[PDB]
Amino acid sequence: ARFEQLALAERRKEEQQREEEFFAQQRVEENRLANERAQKDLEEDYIRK
Amino acid sequence: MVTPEQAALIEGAFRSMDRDGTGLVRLEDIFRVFDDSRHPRVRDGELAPAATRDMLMHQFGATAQAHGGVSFDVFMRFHERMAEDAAVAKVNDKELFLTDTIIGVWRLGTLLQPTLIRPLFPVNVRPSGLYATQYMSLVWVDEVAGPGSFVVHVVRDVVRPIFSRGDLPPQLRGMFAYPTELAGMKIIEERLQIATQRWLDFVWEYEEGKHAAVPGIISARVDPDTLPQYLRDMIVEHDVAKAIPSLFFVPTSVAVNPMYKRSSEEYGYGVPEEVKRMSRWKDLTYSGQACGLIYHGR
Amino acid sequence: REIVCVQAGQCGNQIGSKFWEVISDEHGVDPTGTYQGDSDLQLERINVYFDEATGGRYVPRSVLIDLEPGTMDSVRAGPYGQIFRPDNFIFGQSGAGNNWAKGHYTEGAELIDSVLDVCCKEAESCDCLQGFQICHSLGGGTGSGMGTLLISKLREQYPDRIMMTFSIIPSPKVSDTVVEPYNTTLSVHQLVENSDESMCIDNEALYDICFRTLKLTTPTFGDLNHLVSAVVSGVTCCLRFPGQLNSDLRKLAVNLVPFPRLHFFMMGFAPLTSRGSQQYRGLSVPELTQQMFDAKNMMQAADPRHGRYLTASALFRGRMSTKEVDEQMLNVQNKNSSYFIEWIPNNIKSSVCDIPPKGLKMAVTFIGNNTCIQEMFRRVGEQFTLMFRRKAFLHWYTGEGMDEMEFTEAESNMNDLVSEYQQYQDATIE
Amino acid sequence: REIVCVQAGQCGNQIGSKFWEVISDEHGVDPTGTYQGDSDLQLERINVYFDEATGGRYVPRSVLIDLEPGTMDSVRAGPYGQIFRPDNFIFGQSGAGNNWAKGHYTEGAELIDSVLDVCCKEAESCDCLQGFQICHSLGGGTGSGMGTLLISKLREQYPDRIMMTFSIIPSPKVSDTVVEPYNTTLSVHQLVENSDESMCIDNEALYDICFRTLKLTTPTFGDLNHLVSAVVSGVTCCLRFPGQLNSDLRKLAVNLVPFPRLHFFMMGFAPLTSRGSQQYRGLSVPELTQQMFDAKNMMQAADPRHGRYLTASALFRGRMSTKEVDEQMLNVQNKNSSYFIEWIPNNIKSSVCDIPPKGLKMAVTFIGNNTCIQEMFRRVGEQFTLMFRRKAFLHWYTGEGMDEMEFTEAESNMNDLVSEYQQYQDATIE
Amino acid sequence: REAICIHIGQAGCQVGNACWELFCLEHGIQPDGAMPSDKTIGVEDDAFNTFFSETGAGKHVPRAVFLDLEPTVVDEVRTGTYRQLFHPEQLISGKEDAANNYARGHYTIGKEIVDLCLDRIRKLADNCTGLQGFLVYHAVGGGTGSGLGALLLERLSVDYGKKSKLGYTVYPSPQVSTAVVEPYNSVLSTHSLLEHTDVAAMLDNEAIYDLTRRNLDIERPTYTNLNRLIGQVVSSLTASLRFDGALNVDLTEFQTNLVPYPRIHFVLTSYAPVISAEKAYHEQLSVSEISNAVFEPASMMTKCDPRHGKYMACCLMYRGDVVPKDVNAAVATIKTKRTIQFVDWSPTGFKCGINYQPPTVVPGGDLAKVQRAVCMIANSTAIAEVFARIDHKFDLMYSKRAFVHWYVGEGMEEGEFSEAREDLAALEKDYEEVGAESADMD
Ligand SMILES: Nc1nc2c(ncn2[C@@H]2O[C@H](COP(=O)(O)OP(=O)(O)OP(=O)(O)O)[C@@H](O)[C@H]2O)c(=O)[nH]1
Ligand SMILES: Nc1nc2c(ncn2[C@@H]2O[C@H](COP(=O)(O)OP(=O)(O)O)[C@@H](O)[C@H]2O)c(=O)[nH]1
Ligand SMILES: Nc1nc2c(ncn2[C@@H]2O[C@H](COP(=O)(O)OP(=O)(O)O)[C@@H](O)[C@H]2O)c(=O)[nH]1
Ligand SMILES: [Mg+2]
Repeated sequence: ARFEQLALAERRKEEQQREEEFFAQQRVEENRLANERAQKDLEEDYIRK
Repeated sequence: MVTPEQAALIEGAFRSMDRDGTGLVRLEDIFRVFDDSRHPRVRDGELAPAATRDMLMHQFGATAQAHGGVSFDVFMRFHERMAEDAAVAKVNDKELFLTDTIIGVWRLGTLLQPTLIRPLFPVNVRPSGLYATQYMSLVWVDEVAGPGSFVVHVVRDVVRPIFSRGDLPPQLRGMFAYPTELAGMKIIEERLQIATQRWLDFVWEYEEGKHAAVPGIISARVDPDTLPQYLRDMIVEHDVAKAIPSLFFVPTSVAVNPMYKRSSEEYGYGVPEEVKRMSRWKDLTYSGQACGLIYHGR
Repeated sequence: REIVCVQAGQCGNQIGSKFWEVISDEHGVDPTGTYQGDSDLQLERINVYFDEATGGRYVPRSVLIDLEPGTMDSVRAGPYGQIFRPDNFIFGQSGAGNNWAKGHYTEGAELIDSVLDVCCKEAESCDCLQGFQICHSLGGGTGSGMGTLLISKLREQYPDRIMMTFSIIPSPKVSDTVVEPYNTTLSVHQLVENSDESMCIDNEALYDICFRTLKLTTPTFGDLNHLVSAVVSGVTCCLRFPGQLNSDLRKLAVNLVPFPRLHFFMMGFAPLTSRGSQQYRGLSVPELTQQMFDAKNMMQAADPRHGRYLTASALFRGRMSTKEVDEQMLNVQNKNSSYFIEWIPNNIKSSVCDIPPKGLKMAVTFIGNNTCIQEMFRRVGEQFTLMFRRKAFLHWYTGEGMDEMEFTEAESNMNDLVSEYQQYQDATIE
Repeated sequence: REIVCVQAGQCGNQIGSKFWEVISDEHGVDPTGTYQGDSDLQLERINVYFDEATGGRYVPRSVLIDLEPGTMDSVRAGPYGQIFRPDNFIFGQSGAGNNWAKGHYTEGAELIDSVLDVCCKEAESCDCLQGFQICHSLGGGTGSGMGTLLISKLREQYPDRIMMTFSIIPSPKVSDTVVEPYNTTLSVHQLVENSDESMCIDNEALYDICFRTLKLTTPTFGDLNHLVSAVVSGVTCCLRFPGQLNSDLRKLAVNLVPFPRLHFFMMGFAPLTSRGSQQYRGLSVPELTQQMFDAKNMMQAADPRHGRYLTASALFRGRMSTKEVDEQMLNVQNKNSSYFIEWIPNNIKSSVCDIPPKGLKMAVTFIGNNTCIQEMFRRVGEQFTLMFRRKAFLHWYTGEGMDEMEFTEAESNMNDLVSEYQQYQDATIE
Repeated sequence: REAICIHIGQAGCQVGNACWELFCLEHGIQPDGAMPSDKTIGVEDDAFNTFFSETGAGKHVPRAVFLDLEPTVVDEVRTGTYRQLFHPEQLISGKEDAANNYARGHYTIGKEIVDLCLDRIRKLADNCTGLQGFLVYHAVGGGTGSGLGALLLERLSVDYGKKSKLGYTVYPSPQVSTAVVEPYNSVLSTHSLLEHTDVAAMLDNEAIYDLTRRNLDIERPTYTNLNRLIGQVVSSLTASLRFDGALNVDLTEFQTNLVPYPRIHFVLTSYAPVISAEKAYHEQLSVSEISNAVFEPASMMTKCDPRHGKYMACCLMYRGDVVPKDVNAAVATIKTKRTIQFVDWSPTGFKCGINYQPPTVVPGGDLAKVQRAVCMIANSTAIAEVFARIDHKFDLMYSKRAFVHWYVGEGMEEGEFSEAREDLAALEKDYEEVGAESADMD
């Protein structure tokens, strides 16, 4: 029976790995959003000039 | 200098950009095809998108207004200057940087057939972690300005990512796009309509009398009057779609969202299998013929 | 368990507009008022801040008050402005003149009956009422005078509920108005009797947050009001989502205030990360605890290193271990033991909530009760006394009708508040 | 067991950039920061120098400090510069002026708190902290003054850890600056109190290595910094890979220093050989030991033949027999017996590590404690006394605020260090 | 045969989820209340009766009530996976919390909710024919657990009288802490708990964290691990009522054998084969090894060292494949040891129990599967050290009346603090006096 216990543990390990990949993608997305904000500000200044 | 593969890419861009057989290209084509959103400085967020137009004018107009266009040699030496300026760049690698910056700025490669949207990941690959949860947008090409002007109509967050775009026919792949893929081309926004949270079916045909469908990907809040005739023809309510004879359904998978799950959900995990096994064990013990671990009830 | 919000004056209405944008986004409410969320967890506590209109619609439990309609017309013209119920906008016909006495005595008594009528109409619709939330500045004119008037009336009418305030107080350096000391002193006098808990923010501290931590090139009031809306929406997060160790505004008050006059708190919010250094640091409980106590991230000009912590509270959002929280709070108390008041054996309360703010894996909001707050009040009192001795602008207030005796009473009460903070600040083991 | 690196001043930033290139190459870290290695042996000790940031990435545990950003902008522009965490770069707004007193008293005390805050934040993150590693030049301005200031502060805050320094010191033959003797004398006075073990390198010795051994026609500072990065990465190599006879910085210190003031060591590295010559001679333990002890290959101007070895240490990298090491060290000690101090029965410690640097079958690094190091300090002291009697440039230092009494103290302390080494040299007994 | 469980507050409801998860998986009832069985004969299996009653349609329902003052946790139970198992009346919720104030639970709010609780307990007791006790799970650190737990135990003690009440209690850890006001609530709780409980088991979260770090290989444990461990302990103690065995032990035998004097009813608890699946294939698990394990201080679930006191009585529960001769040999070997001492007035220091059903393995659990286990509850004078540190922390806070204005404003006289502190001081003196050797007084 302890064999099957180990198998279920392995499945849980894979699931948490997937969650970690998700969170990394989210961090990259937020960096992109900040870059877009800076882009808009520079465009407005150029139009003024 | 430029490697031969980069020369082939430049040749392809020039030929695909050249209308007619004459070896000249109008400056309006240069303006329309060039992609500012893939400019390195703009992507990193330290230059304004309108500054690229002035650079293009400064490099090209002097010969464009004189000879009526640009030949191949001026284009090639423009890219030679591009490489020379990229040589002193801050990036660790130089060849790949030049290659993918050329590909990005000149909009070459493979694009989804309607509305010409660049895909983020290969279309045949199932969606990864984050993109399996973020909602997608419904997009179609405008008609008052002809295709190739890169102006589209957009409705935000009305498509679930539960399906894979690789199963759709090639002429309908570009109808659904991610928010990150809309950068670099003009958008016109449309207004939703008041409704509840219902999910709606998408159908189409691939042969006369044969239909294929994908179940429940369109929100019921898409307002049908704003859409063109064909686009609202392909959208139909679920049970009506079910009643259609000889219909096939594209496989869809729903993925968990790790932003909205609780701690108490950990308790009831894997219990039906264990309780089924326990019931089998207890009835086997009751019937007899158990010689190891046996049930010890009353 | 529903909260009613009141927004007063220009600063209050501007902060409120961003707050209701942030809250509507977190619960997935469209600016038309329609629900567009993607989990039942969003819907099941929407009642806490929204009232239900007939078939789908949501209305935000807020009263908007101002003396000149310029701000209300600006918020109505904004992208979410339509959500607000029209009858909830209260305005007069002539300005406060940046004068406390006008806001308290002349236009105040004229309007005040209509605001109490609207708040009671809004309050009596709730099935059970939790505390009120009020946003205003102390340096202004209608904000200070009419806000404190309304606070006093609500404390008369609802003495068994909770009263919570967020308040902006004038920096000594970024002077936008000459008569700031009078308005601040009179408002602090009103607050120490009426309020149950009051949080104080310096605009200079928000500028230092933006410039040093976020390194923004060209900040605007939208950023400052976003920082404020972030903390405001964080304090209530445990009210409206499940968690492993629930907490509540009343439990925070009971654990933070040792004695009833000591109810002024500092605020901070931890996972602020710079625009170009995000790939370099993963979120973790050590990172949040280290950033959370860094004075760069604290929203007042006084620094904790010049005072001592009586109590502190941390509210964590996300799926995380309790062991890491308890052992971090123990290690920080043990390693820096001279900065914690010694006759309390454990100064920090923790709380854990499952649902983080959108787009962050984890976040914490920090509330601290620290004696260094006395430095702000002392500075305001020095500036007030210097002008009052010679009567620098007093004829405006006296012409409205104030007795001069009010200024000496208010000064004495503020000086006693400073003294009470000072005795606990400088005690030692003797 | 975690090491912290500090790189200070122009020399420090350049040596650090080349060192972190060599270490990142040896552990197979891409310049994007992604692990791309091909054996678990590479991964299993990455923690010693790198912290793990989210989704794969590793960041190097180093603080970069300088007073004018020109160098810092140059290192950020280099091929590996992107790997470094942005918050780890500390710089001011005006230069050291090539003046020790400015670097120590005026800009030092102004900047040092942000460096100590970063170093403490970084140190307290380790689960168990091993010693610090310090790189700086003594002839510069910010390197000498602020480096020794920071070293003194770290010795106050972490007296139980190890403090290790690599230091570049001027030359009588190829100086870049006139006021070198003051900065060198004051820095050596600070170092002899603060440091636990210090290695000294003359640029003249690196030029003779490059020109004579490698036969380069036109060497550049990149070659000198490669030689230094090779020895620096070699001393710690046994800390971070398996071996038949493990060794550690603390075990080296315990075996090399008989008495606590005698902690200045000479360095060499053996498998140096020109691309033309390399086809003519295979690697073997006799060849490495013979090259290792040849004075041509040692990185100081003083020659061992004019002094005596108190103690020495050799760290071997590669898969090799213990028999060859022990019998070689015995044979060298027995055949040259007049050059070894007689009251120690065995002066050499050996250590063996399995994993060589990439592309070499075997290598050894040598650390030697020899009294001929006294000749360098005496020479610097001579030039200082020649300059000081005439008050040649003293008004700059006195104008910063220094008392003249510091100069006589520093001269006396350096003279006593030279005397102590000379006393232990005492050729013969009686 | 049957026992009814009362869960109060947050810790008690969350520990209840783990307990009912274990009892369902051990008996075999489906999450919807069903119980599959493919054989038509051999249905005479009354063992569920201790915890479940069946309806005329054959659905099973459990003998429990869930009490809380805030709605969130019980509403989470109402919407979870076990929605259909409980009758909705059993999940009771008030409107607002006691805000970490014992005074609000005891005086203002619990007096309104207590009569509904008593009506529910009556509704359970009417569906009974041999009740032999109530099991209560709570923490004394929080407001509603302290105030409503005391009020409910007082009312139960007057209405039901002699019937036994067994409490599992989480006390505030000696240096881990979650709220500032823990000492006041724990002292006032202990004052009421002294008079109105038959046996009280003491647990400290700091001990279960140490045990989960050292024995299991969990770097970041969370409350679900501790609650699953507590559920296993309760299942071990109640197993003696539900399955066949060589030496059965009824719940009245614990109180008769473990409690020498009516005030001395606080017991320590420990569990032996806490081991991981990877470790489980490296070790044999004989009777003597696990018997030696329950006596090591590394095994305790409360932060006290029994080597600083004297044992008065021990109760050893063995479950699984054990033979009585091995239990006797193990207990005699333990008795030989020199670091284990018994008071000279207790010559027969041990009670033994042996049950054949091995401990159940839970699909998401962290314990390994083992053929035998032993669980120990023991009464020892070392516990007096636990009260003294709480008394010092209370005295430190009360010397300056640090927070008293909340409690006095919500309705309690200041005198009640001094009364409770003096009564717990008398309990400390009782534990000092009972432990003095009679040979010294002649
Ligand atoms: N073992 C365990 N202990 C817990 C758990 N939740 C809280 N505790 C502990 O119990 C004490 C807090 O008691 P609570 O249950 O939160 O108090 P309450 O019953 O909710 O009372 P109110 O706050 O007034 O609602 C602290 O010592 C916590 O460490 C849990 O899930 N498991
Ligand atoms: N942080 C912040 N401060 C503001 C904002 N608007 C005004 N202030 C400050 O509040 C003070 C002016 O008070 P004001 O709100 O105009 O008083 P009112 O006229 O009574 O509403 C000045 O110190 C302004 O700098 C805002 O949107 N955000
Ligand atoms: N070996 C070596 N010496 C250097 C390097 N850079 C500068 N130096 C020497 O260090 C001295 C100058 O000190 P510097 O680093 O500029 O001092 P700083 O201005 O305080 O940083 C001179 O003797 C230079 O020859 C280098 O990369 N390698
Ligand atoms: Mg509670």
